[PDB]
Amino acid sequence: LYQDVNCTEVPVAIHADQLTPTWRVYSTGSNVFQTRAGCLIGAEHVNNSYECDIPIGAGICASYQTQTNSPGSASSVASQSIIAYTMSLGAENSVAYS
Amino acid sequence: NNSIAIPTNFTISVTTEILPVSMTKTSVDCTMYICGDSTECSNLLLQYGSFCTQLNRALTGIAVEQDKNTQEVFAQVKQIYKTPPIKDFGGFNFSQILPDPSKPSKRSFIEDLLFNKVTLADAGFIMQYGDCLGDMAYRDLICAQKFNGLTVLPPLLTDEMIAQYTSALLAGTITSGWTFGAGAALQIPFAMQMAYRFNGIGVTQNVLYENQKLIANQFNSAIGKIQDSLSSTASALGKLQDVVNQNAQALNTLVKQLSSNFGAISSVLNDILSRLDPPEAEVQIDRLITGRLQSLQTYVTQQLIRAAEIRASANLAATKMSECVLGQSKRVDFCGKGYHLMSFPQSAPHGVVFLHVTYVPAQEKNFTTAPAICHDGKAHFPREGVFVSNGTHWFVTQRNFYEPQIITTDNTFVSGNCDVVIGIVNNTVYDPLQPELDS
Amino acid sequence: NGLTVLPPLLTDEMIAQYTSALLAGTITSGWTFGAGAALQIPFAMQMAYRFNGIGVTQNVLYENQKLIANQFNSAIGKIQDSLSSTASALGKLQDVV
Amino acid sequence: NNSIAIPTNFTISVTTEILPVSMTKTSVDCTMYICGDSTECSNLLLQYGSFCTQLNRALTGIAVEQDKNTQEVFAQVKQIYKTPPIKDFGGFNFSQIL
Amino acid sequence: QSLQTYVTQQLIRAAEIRASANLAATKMSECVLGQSKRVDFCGKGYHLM
Repeated sequence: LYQDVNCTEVPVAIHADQLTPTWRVYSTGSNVFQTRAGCLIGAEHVNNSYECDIPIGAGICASYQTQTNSPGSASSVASQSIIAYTMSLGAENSVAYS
Repeated sequence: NNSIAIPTNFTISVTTEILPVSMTKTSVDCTMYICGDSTECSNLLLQYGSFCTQLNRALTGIAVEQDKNTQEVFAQVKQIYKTPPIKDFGGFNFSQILPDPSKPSKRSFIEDLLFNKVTLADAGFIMQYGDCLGDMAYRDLICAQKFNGLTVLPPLLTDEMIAQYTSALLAGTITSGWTFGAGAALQIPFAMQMAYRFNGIGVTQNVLYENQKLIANQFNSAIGKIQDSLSSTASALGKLQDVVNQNAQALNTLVKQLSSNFGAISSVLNDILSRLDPPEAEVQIDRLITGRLQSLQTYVTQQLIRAAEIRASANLAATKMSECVLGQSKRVDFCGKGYHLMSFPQSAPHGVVFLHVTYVPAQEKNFTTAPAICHDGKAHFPREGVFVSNGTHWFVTQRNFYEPQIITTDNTFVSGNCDVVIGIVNNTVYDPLQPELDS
Repeated sequence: NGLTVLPPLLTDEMIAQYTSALLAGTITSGWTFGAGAALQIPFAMQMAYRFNGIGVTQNVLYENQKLIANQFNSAIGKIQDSLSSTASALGKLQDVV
Repeated sequence: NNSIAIPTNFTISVTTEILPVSMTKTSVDCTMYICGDSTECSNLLLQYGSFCTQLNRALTGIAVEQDKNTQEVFAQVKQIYKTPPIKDFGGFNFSQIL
Repeated sequence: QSLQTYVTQQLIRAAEIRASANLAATKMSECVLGQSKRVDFCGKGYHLM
């Protein structure tokens, strides 16, 4: 994680300026996207939110396995890898008040 | 010896307490601060060694404890609670302090007024104008102010999360009362929550209902007074503003100290190298590095004192939240002046705010009291409440409010004789059994 | 060398006045003045409520009221002995100074 | 399982607790302490600059907080109360401490 | 350096004094003004005043 900086000045000659509003970011889904707090390499953003594992900042936490405290089987050599996500603020609940 | 004062009316006063929780997270790098891309200066600086490594460790520990303090103060319940879509509380209106669903940002009205009460600028368009600053609007982000690598690490917890925690706690208090803090949340009407709280302070809940609606108004008006407290007093947020000002002054002073000569020929390493030869300039460079290291050590020590102050404030804030907000505290003057009824938390930039709703007598009247009553040789002591007299008749009223009632054997028991008590008086006690035997 | 000692904002007379006022309120107004407007009440009736606070029925108080007063009075005398038999009571202030 | 202890008599013990509130308010001036009416020493000392200004600010803050602590400890009631001219308390005698 | 050391010691003493004064004020609010149910906070034994 390059902190409080933008991964733009780093040497890159493989891409040509295409006149893009945001750092030529054309993704089909939740693929790695630049963050204002810092530039992270090695994790993919996920829309879903879970309990914080490794706090970083601005509510962004990183976790290795793509699940939280599973009583069952852990991670494997499969496509699952490190992810960075907005920690789930508590647990949603509803109270029947009258 | 024979005069007592009994309250005949009560008022619901509300106060505010601002408690710092955290502060700006700072970090200083030895290399850039002391040496500007010069190999010789770096080589000389590495001689000291572990000083910079321990200063960085101390700063990291300060940041970790500052984050933990905020987590403890706010993140206390794993379950997030929300208010019902229909706002019915028997007369109470928390919409002023509750988040506004219409506004895209879930910020309470109180926070909006706190932000507005500071001197802002009209030259342009007010789109965002400060998302983290402690109630001001300034120029460009830390990168603008970072000309020596004085990086400011963003806080782990965002203001939106703090506001969500405060809203959840407030909703639990309104709906679940204090049950959620002691275990699983238990829904209960708000009008029935104040009934138990009055009994907690020795006031029978019977008054509440008789003035329930009125009490609600007394509560509502109190909220309005809070707004006046902002107009008539700008020192409510004095603690947070003073802390921010002190931190900014310390950072600025540390920045200007870079230009201090410390008895050298010049305050710039490049000028010294250009005008003066390296080998003889070694002494001047060493002296400058020593001075900068001493200044950094002094700044770090001051930061340690500030961190100790902030943690001490945050521990008290968390204790109050656990006691004042989640439950009911019997400690006097701990949850605000007067008998404690409840407390509402509110987010604040690098701090927290507590609004203490309390019970305070309003009108008091004098009465003639006696230690006890002994009619037929057997004394009669009050189980609850103190005897009062208007000059002709003797009545029994509850401890913290005027509510005279006919004296009966149900509310008193027999202990001792007439002689044993000192100052005792004689009176007749209504016996429910006697009229029944007449028929 | 100019080691000026700034005088304290609060004078000992003011501290003594505050202590006397608080003590008088406690004797006369009990704990009511700290929670709002002062409410006069006989001292003998103040201990009655305090005993009930600790789970002791006030009935005992009256039966031994005078005696209790003596037990209180004698205690004050013991304080004087604490000064003669122990000079470390003010250890904190002396050590700080 | 069938034995209990019940008090048959009570005593009124009194203890004392001494708590520091404040201390002596001190102040040190850089000029006189370091330099005795010498221009060169003062000129050299002014090179450091903000050190003396921040030390004085810290001392002033210490004094302010020490005064505030005393104010909070003692100045808690705006209304000053006084004992009645007749000392009748049902047997208690506070004249020793009053 | 000596002045800085003295000022640091003064800061520690001030922190000690404020910590003592906060406890004293809490006791005054609880022990003196009201009745405290906390054990061994307002002296050994059940607190009366």
